[PDB]
Amino acid sequence: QLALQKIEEGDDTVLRRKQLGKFKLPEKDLELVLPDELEDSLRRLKPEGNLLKDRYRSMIVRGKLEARRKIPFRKQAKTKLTEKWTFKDFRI
Amino acid sequence: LSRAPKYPRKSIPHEPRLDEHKIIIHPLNTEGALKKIEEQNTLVFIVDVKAN
Amino acid sequence: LVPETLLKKRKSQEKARAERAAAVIFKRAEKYVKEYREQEREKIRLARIAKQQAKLVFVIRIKGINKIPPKPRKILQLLRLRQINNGVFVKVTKATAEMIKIVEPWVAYGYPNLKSVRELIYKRGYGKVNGQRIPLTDNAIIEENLGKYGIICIEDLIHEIFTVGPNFKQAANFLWPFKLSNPNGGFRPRKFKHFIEGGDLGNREEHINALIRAMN
Amino acid sequence: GKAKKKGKSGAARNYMTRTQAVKKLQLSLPDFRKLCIWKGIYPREPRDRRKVNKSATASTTFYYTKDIQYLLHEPLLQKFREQKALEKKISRALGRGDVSNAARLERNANLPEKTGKPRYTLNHIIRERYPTFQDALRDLDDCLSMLFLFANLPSTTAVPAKMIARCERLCHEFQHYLIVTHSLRKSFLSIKGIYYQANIQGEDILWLVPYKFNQRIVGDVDFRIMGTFVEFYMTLLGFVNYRLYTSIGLKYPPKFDQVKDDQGAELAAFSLEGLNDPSQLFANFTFFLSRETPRQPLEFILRAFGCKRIGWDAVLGEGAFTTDESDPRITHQIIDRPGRYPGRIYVQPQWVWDSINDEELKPPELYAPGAQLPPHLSPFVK
Amino acid sequence: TYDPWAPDPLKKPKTLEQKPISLAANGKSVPAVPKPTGGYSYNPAFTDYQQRLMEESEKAIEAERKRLQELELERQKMEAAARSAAEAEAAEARAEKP
RNA sequence: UCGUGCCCCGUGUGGCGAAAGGGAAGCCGGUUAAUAUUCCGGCACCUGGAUGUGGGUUUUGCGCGGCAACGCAACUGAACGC
Repeated sequence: QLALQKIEEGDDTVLRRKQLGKFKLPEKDLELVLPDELEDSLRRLKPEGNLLKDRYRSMIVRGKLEARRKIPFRKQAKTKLTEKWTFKDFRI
Repeated sequence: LSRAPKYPRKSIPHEPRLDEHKIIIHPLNTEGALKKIEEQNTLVFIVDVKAN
Repeated sequence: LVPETLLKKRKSQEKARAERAAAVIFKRAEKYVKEYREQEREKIRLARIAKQQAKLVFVIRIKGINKIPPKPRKILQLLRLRQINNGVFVKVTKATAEMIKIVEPWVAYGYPNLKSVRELIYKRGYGKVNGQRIPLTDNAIIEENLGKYGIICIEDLIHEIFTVGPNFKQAANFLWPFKLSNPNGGFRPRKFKHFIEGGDLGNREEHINALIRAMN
Repeated sequence: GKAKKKGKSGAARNYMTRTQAVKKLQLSLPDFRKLCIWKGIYPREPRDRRKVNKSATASTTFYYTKDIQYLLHEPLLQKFREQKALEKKISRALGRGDVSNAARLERNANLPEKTGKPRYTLNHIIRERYPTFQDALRDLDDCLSMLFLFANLPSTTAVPAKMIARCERLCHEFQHYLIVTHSLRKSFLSIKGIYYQANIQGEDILWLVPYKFNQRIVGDVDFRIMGTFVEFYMTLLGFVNYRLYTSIGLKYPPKFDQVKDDQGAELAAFSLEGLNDPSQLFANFTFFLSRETPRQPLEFILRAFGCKRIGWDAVLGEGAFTTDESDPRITHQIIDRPGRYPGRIYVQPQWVWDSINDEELKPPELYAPGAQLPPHLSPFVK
Repeated sequence: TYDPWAPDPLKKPKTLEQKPISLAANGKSVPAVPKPTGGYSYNPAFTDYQQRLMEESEKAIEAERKRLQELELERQKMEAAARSAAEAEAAEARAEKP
């Protein structure tokens, strides 16, 4: 029974549970034209998705780099303002 | 910065000091070694004093 | 639970997240005297222009005199050239030529080519629908905003702008002012330096395309 | 023997964190990430991360210690240090007021905003990362997708405008090679873009190109690391283009006409001359592309599958066979708009795609103006 | 020019030859550009479009069902906390040779 | 991401110096002319490393029992402290 229990391309839509980087990758956005938005010409086609985001997701999924979040503001060096000696010693 | 010398200080790398022909000198032909040959499946050699 | 409105709600939330992600000091007496002499020179020049009394031009707002007279300020109001590195398309008439001659010290203008017009509209193209800045990501926006004029695609918009058609005013009003980049920002020793230096007044003719290629 | 101490061998010697690797290489973080992307250093996962670092979390990045040791000998480190020292010298000249010295020293910086090329040369890295031309041809899918995406982006500080122009130039050169060797096989119109499948030296190459629209640079991507990827891929595509042109006996780079480029020739701004059957599907036709039709994919597909006489509207650019729509030599006209010259076949753009996918001419009645088009099937699903 | 394919470690380490990590659930290497199916066409077949629509529809139904279930659980948790707080306030008011 | 930085911490400084001080772990039987807790045979132990299987824990997430002293094959635990 133990032996039979031991005996018994990748898809980017179903990812593994463990993260690579600061967070697990979110589910992809819905790339589907709804029936109310269907058009009959190439000119009126509304393209779906984001190809730059697709390339970034492809590189993260294939493991060339890890998923990181943007840091909009970094911590500043803690400083203290003081008046210069020449401006302190100015007399009039 | 790590060193980036403009010339090597030694032109030719020296060979291995202790190769196999210097490690093994000659087998021992004494009667104790000759006993060990069939009693212990053991060969006795005289080797270089620096070899481990 | 209707799956059609569920998928529509999920799509609306996803595109909402997508557009959210994509979106006193002491004054010197020499400064006072310099500002007066600048204003007297500008007054003399404007008085001379007023006493003296169809191509396509591209106009870029550049840094000039800090204090602007009310008539050049109003001309910049109608030409939508408030911020630095804002670019607009202008049809050359007599009135527009007079306006360009008035606001010459604050603009850099010339004749754009087909490559410049095409690259500007394709890479930095925004339309003004509902008073909002909407990127030209599809022909549907152009069809519902300018379809009464026969303009149903980006190429129709480019054709109207480049050939200066009957609806050039509508096309240029639909187009938001272009926000051009500063190439000096990529190099740290010249990080604060403005790209276009004032002084080269007048028409640059076809040499505006070098600036458009560098900044677009 | 002497007793070993805990944590002196095994995974602790095998792995190093990103902080430890950066401190070992004495690099800044952007330079380190750039070098890792360029040299192919990949993140690794130890079985027990506490054995490597006791403060490691789920977001700690690990690398192979041997990979960081290999990075220690990369010549790009001295290039980084030389560029930093040169920038200090330029700042000193500008602060002292030596404008001529500042300009002369700035000429040695090789800035991408001036040259159109990467700031650091990656030619030695290309051979190391692709031992064979077949390996390069197998990475061409990612390379072409990235470069065709970035040829339509606006100029940023990460990828300047001259770099974007060079990416467009390399993509056009690759398209010209595909046209002259008739190596294009399949094309697909999806809801995300246009898929192209070509065959070069027995390798299938599939790449996706965006529709010509405004592209949204969202904040969910690391755009600067994408720019480093772009620099690497443009360096690779230059050498791939040179090898293919030399293999088919053409001089490289091809002659480029700046006047026609500024007039809008795009693909037509290139002149190919020598050094020192589905491919003839459109060989007997003259095509006219209307204003509302996608000129770059239409011209690429028609020229790759045999057409030699393609004209279009004047605003589409220079290089048309004829600009007059009323030209009697025109046999086919591509239209996408809701007054027809007799003896001319008016079709929608899907006719070209379906005909080159089925390797046979489609009946024009199903692709008429205002008609309900047949479904556009995927040429990659059997 | 330069035409490639034609003490420093002149050989690469085998740790570099080790393949990168795949984030796919099956552990196999994802292609850089996956092959598009018929349901992603701009003018797709009716069968493929209906298949994609049915799959996304049932996924949306399941997601909304889960969301409503968690909302109900949060509401019940808040009601239980409010009842316990009210009980605590009422108890405080009533207290005040082998 | 103003990408070429920022944060935390304080304790000082290295080496030699004991075959009787401190200290990880091997016993028995046999064997030579001469060595043996070292060789041979049998039966073990310590230290360090990697990674499996079984068992354990967990849907009340990080065990259960005894009033207690405490027990039981397991039964998370960084900085900084006692």
